[PDB]
Amino acid sequence: YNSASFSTFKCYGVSPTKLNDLCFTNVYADSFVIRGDEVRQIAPGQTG
Amino acid sequence: QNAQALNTLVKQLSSNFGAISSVLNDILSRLDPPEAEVQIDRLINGRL
Repeated sequence: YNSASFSTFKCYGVSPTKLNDLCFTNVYADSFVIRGDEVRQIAPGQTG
Repeated sequence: QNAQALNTLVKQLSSNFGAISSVLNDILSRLDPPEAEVQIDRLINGRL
């Protein structure tokens, strides 16, 4: 969260500053590359 | 009849009413005020 040079740092249903205070069953990590204009399509309920 | 009324009133406390969760602590610990206020609004309406 503190690292700069990040175009987007957005969380759905979780406050980013609160993430250090929670426990989880498991965590998934998904990685890929897209264009600059296509970044908005990564969102719940988004269409593209 | 009195027992049934009290039991129904107690049981109605576990509903979500459209919020993410039915526990106030589970909402406060995950969100900032600007959205916890919406969730609390929904819960308040239902319980009223």
